[PDB]
Amino acid sequence: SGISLDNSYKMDYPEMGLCIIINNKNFHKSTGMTSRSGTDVDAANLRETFRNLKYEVRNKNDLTREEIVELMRDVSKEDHSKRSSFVCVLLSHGEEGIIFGTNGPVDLKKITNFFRGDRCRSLAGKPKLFIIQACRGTELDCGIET
Amino acid sequence: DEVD
Amino acid sequence: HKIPVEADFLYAYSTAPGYYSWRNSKDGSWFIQSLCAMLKQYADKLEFMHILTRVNRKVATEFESFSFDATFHAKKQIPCIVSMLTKELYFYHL
Ligand SMILES: [Cl-]
Ligand code: NA
Ligand code: NA
Ligand code: NA
Repeated sequence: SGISLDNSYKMDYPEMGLCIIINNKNFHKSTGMTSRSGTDVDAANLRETFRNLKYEVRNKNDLTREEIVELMRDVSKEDHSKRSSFVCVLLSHGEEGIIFGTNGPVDLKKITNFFRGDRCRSLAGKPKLFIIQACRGTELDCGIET
Repeated sequence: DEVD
Repeated sequence: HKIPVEADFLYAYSTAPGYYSWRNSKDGSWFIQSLCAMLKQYADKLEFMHILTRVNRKVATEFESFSFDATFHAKKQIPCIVSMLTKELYFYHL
C-alpha cells in the first residue's frame, strides 16, 4: 500500500471502550464531608456526552473507598482486547493525589496502577483517560483583570 | 457555588 | 521493544495543583459543564488535547465564584491537562 503514518491512536476497534463514572454525592456522616449538590447534573451530562461518543458508560453512585478499589480492580481485569480506549470519571471530594470514597480516601495512584501497561495488558498502548472533578488542595485563585 |  | 508502564495515561484535572475545584449546586461543576459542552461541539472536529485546551479557556474565562463569604468570593479556576499520551487522540475515525 501507500506510505503510512501512525501519529494517532487506533480508535476503530469494534468498541470505543468503557466509561466508568463514579459519582460520589453523599458521604458517611462520620467523615464530616458535605454533600456535593449538583454532582448528579455532572453525572447525567457525562453519561449522555460519552454515550454519543459510543462509550459503554457505567454510572456508579456513592461508592465506599473499598468499593472504588474493587470496582477499578475488576474493571482492569476485564478483557479490553476489542476496545479502543478506557475512560474513568471521578466526581468526589479530594485533595492533592486523593479522591474520597463515601467513608474515606483513595490514593489516585492506587486506582490508576491497575491500568499500568504491565498490569492491564489488553489496554497496553491504548489511551487511558482519567477525568477528575475534585479538589486538589485548599488554595483559591484570586484572578487578575484582563 | 461551592468547593470540592 | 518495551513501553513505559506509565505511558498512555491522560489525567484531565478540573483544577490546578493545590487548588480547590468549584462546583455549582444548580448547574454542575464548572469543569464538567465545560468539558461536556466542548466534547459535544468538537469531538467530531478536534484532537483531544485541543478540545481540553478549549475547556481550559471556557473555565478560565466564563466562570467566577459568587459567595457571601469574602474568602470564597470572586475566585477563578484553571483546569490542568496532564498528558503522558504517546499519540494524538481523535474520538472519530475513518
Ligand atoms: Cl445533584
Ligand atoms: Na461533580
Ligand atoms: Na500503554
Ligand atoms: Na470544576
